[PDB]
Amino acid sequence: EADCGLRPLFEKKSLEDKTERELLESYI
Amino acid sequence: IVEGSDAEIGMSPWQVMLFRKSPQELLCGASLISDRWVLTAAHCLLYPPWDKNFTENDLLVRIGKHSRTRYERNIEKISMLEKIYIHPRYNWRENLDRDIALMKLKKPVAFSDYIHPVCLPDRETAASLLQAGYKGRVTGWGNLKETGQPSVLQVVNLPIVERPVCKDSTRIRITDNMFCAGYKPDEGKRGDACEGDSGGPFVMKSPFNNRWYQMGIVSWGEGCDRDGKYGFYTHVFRLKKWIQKVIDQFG
Amino acid sequence: DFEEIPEEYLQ
Ligand SMILES: CC(C)[C@@H](NS(=O)(=O)Cc1ccccc1)C(=O)N1CCC[C@H]1C(=O)NCc1cc(Cl)ccc1CN
Ligand SMILES: *[C@@H]1O[C@H](CO)[C@@H](O)[C@H](O)[C@H]1NC(C)=O
Ligand code: NA
Ligand code: NA
Repeated sequence: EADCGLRPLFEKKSLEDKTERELLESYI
Repeated sequence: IVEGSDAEIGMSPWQVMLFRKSPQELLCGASLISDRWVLTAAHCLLYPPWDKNFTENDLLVRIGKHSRTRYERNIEKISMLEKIYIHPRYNWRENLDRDIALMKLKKPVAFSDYIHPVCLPDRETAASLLQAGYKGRVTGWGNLKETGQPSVLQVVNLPIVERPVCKDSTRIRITDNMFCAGYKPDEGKRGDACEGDSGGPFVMKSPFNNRWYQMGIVSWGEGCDRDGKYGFYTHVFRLKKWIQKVIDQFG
Repeated sequence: DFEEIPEEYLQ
């Protein structure tokens, strides 16, 4: 619910996956 | 997934595999949206042209998976279905308009490092992110090419395409309940969903609150990763009112 | 080609 979309092994730990930056860079 | 790569561990903790009881085989992808609800494509459950009409007892849901074929002891969790809900106006006869279904699990699933729900978009997040050029991410265990199969969950990032380009790429009638994504022939890069990825999620990470939202459901494409063709995805926000009605009524 | 799952899920 309130915790949706935050991944335990990534966002919850402030670690980024190898390609999420590609998505951010497209959000112009 | 065609031209994607191996997912990282826990990269897509909302990914769900729809699994046929007998013969034991992959049916489709799906996604976890709460501890008791799973979202998929209607055509994964109902598709008369291929004599497909599954009932609850025909299927299992496998959550927390990475390996396609292995039984991931102590990691994946397997759930039975209480009830399937297909959109009342799902158009299997023509163009897969409103290609969406919900599945309620018999018991709640326990969240873990490998199992966690994705967010569904509100109007504002949908309006901000569903723009041509903006990329989302598609994941699944489907075929690696049109005409083999992956060892582990595959991932590909794909740009949303301008609606007129989507429409001009096909003779099929496109509706507002669909969007398309993929690279153009000129863009050099490629990638697409394929057979077996159906029902899986198209997600985007909001730069406003850093959460992942499921904007689409893998629905259809003419072939897989063909030049000049695109993948078409169910527009989750446009069907959110139905989603809410089902969960509110049967929750 | 799938590994068999615990029978309790098929029961
Ligand atoms: C024309 C669509 C409706 C159909 N295409 S199809 O199965 O590949 C048959 C086909 C092949 C080549 C040229 C024209 C048609 C299709 O995509 N279907 C028919 C029933 C299930 C669904 C599907 O395969 N969805 C998976 C998918 C989803 C996405 Cl987003 C992209 C590609 C694919 C794989 N075709
Ligand atoms: C599919 O299965 C259900 C129940 O078994 C049946 O009532 C229905 O008529 C079948 N065909 C559909 C929904 O198109
Ligand atoms: Na057209
Ligand atoms: Na293409």
